[PDB]
Amino acid sequence: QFEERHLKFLQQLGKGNFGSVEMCRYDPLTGEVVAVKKLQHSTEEHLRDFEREIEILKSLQHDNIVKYKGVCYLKLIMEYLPYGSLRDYLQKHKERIDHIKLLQYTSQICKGMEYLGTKRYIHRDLATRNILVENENRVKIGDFGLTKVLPQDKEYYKVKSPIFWYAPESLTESKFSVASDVWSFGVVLYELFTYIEKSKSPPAEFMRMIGNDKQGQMIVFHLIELLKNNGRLPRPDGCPDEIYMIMTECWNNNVNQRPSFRDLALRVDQIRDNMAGGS
Ligand SMILES: CCS(=O)(=O)N1CC(CC#N)(n2cc(-c3ncnc4[nH]ccc34)cn2)C1
Repeated sequence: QFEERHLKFLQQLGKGNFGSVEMCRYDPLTGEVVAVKKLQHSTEEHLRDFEREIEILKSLQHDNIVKYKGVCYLKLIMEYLPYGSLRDYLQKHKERIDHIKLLQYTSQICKGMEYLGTKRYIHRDLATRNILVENENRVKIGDFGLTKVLPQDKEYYKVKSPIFWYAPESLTESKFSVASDVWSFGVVLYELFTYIEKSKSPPAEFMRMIGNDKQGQMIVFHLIELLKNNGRLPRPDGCPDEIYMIMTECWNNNVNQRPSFRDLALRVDQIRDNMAGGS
């Protein structure tokens, strides 16, 4: 474990309404820099969920999943990835990030999700805000606060919300599955190829398609109707048609028709290889 007496707060990395992450120096004896996740508005339910999240991350060992380091007395300690979220990184470096590089990040996210599927985990929160950048060549899935373990007897989990990333059956039945993670991956791919431009973000695009007359519950209603009538996010400027087609396959209303992460990884890798080779 970690001795809090040797943890010095250096910078806030994220301050949510139910959790926060701090950059702290752990110097037990010049020491190391670590990322420290703590609970905000800690209720008995929230601490129970945080305990399970801790256990889920400790069980994960993958190049594209943020590294668990341990716990402190209750705080979650990991590594400090110094380039922050992919949102900040892509915004800052967009002029230098070509499509071959976007597909490198896409492939890495895909392989992390592939690995999560092996353990029958549903992430439920796949979005660029939850992808961290270690260096210019490696990103990692960085947060698992909504992740669920599928029950032994079902291939979905029902849960009582980032609605603009949600599959239709998550919006209607509160059902989450690998296939609804694939839907959200399609939205991540859209985020990447819009270079995280806020006026092109999923919430901005969907509200323009719906109408900004709506508020709260009615937004969800017209989003469901929109998706049921096959309204979809548009092809981002400059986005290759083959990549948009993958997005649209992830966004199939028919759950059975969405691709697997294994197949997504294979195709993304092939497209990137063809792009780099000039074929
Ligand atoms: C849900 C509220 S939050 O503030 O806890 N949340 C985690 C969050 C999203 C992700 N991943 N975040 C993580 C970091 C981060 N940066 C640098 N190294 C790191 N290691 C582990 C996390 C991490 C910064 N913001 C934002």
